[PDB]
Amino acid sequence: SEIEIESVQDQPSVAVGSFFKGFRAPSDTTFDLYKKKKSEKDEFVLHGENERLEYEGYTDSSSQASNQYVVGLFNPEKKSIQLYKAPVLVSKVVSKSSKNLRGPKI
Amino acid sequence: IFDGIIGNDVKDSFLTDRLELLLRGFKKRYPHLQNRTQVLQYLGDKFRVVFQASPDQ
Amino acid sequence: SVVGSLIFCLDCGDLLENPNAVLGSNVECSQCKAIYPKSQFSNLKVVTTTADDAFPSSLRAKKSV
Amino acid sequence: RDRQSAIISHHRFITKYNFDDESGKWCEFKLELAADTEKLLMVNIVEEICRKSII
Ligand SMILES: [Zn+2]
Repeated sequence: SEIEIESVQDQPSVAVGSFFKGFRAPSDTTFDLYKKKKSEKDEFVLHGENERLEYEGYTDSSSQASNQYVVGLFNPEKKSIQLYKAPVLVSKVVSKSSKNLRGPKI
Repeated sequence: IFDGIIGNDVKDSFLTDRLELLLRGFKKRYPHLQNRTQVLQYLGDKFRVVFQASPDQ
Repeated sequence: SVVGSLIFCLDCGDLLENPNAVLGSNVECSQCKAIYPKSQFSNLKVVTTTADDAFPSSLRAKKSV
Repeated sequence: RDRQSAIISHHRFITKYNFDDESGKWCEFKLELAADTEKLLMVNIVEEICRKSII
């Protein structure tokens, strides 16, 4: 009893993102993908904006370099997986209120 | 921070409640520290007299 | 999100002001602007218990062996 | 019911009082406080009063 692998896709397409417990975002929120083609591997960066906040996520390069994440979609009935390499991105969300500051001194 | 502390441990009423006292209590004391930058300004501003870094920072 | 007796803003994750204390039938976040005391309202309860330590006794000692 | 109502009448915070009169196995009473009460560690308060009550 072992599951067979049907297909593997090796180039950027799907991504995975860590967020606060409760992230839901607008029905239309958009996620900008980036690709910093750095030497051997391309460290990725995600960036989005909404009406109040803007969310930016990135990979933990020193842990990214030592472990790599893969996501696949399996069908029980076709015994087939469409494999996708996906970056896991630890994303933080800043708001418009998070962009105000005081004087440079007292 | 909550997920950082309790995580999957959502069942510790002991910890859920102490942590509600901590986070809600901080929200009580400093309602105007709304983002990290303001907080940093409060720490630098409140210790600038003692870190000997003056107008130089 | 609501956890235990904490309810966090669903959009921004801020531990928004408790529905029980709002001056409206709908409060909002201090980071973003979401509507909550108005939407789903919660029924905040916690089953708090003793740590099974505060109450030493000979009878507890007869319960421990 | 007269006991519970009388104890409410003796104490400003308490609301209900159900007692296992069949043995004494538990003592339940409901305490209601205004929103303005914010937060306390009620378990810890109970513990402290438990070690301060003497039969
Ligand atoms: Zn919020």
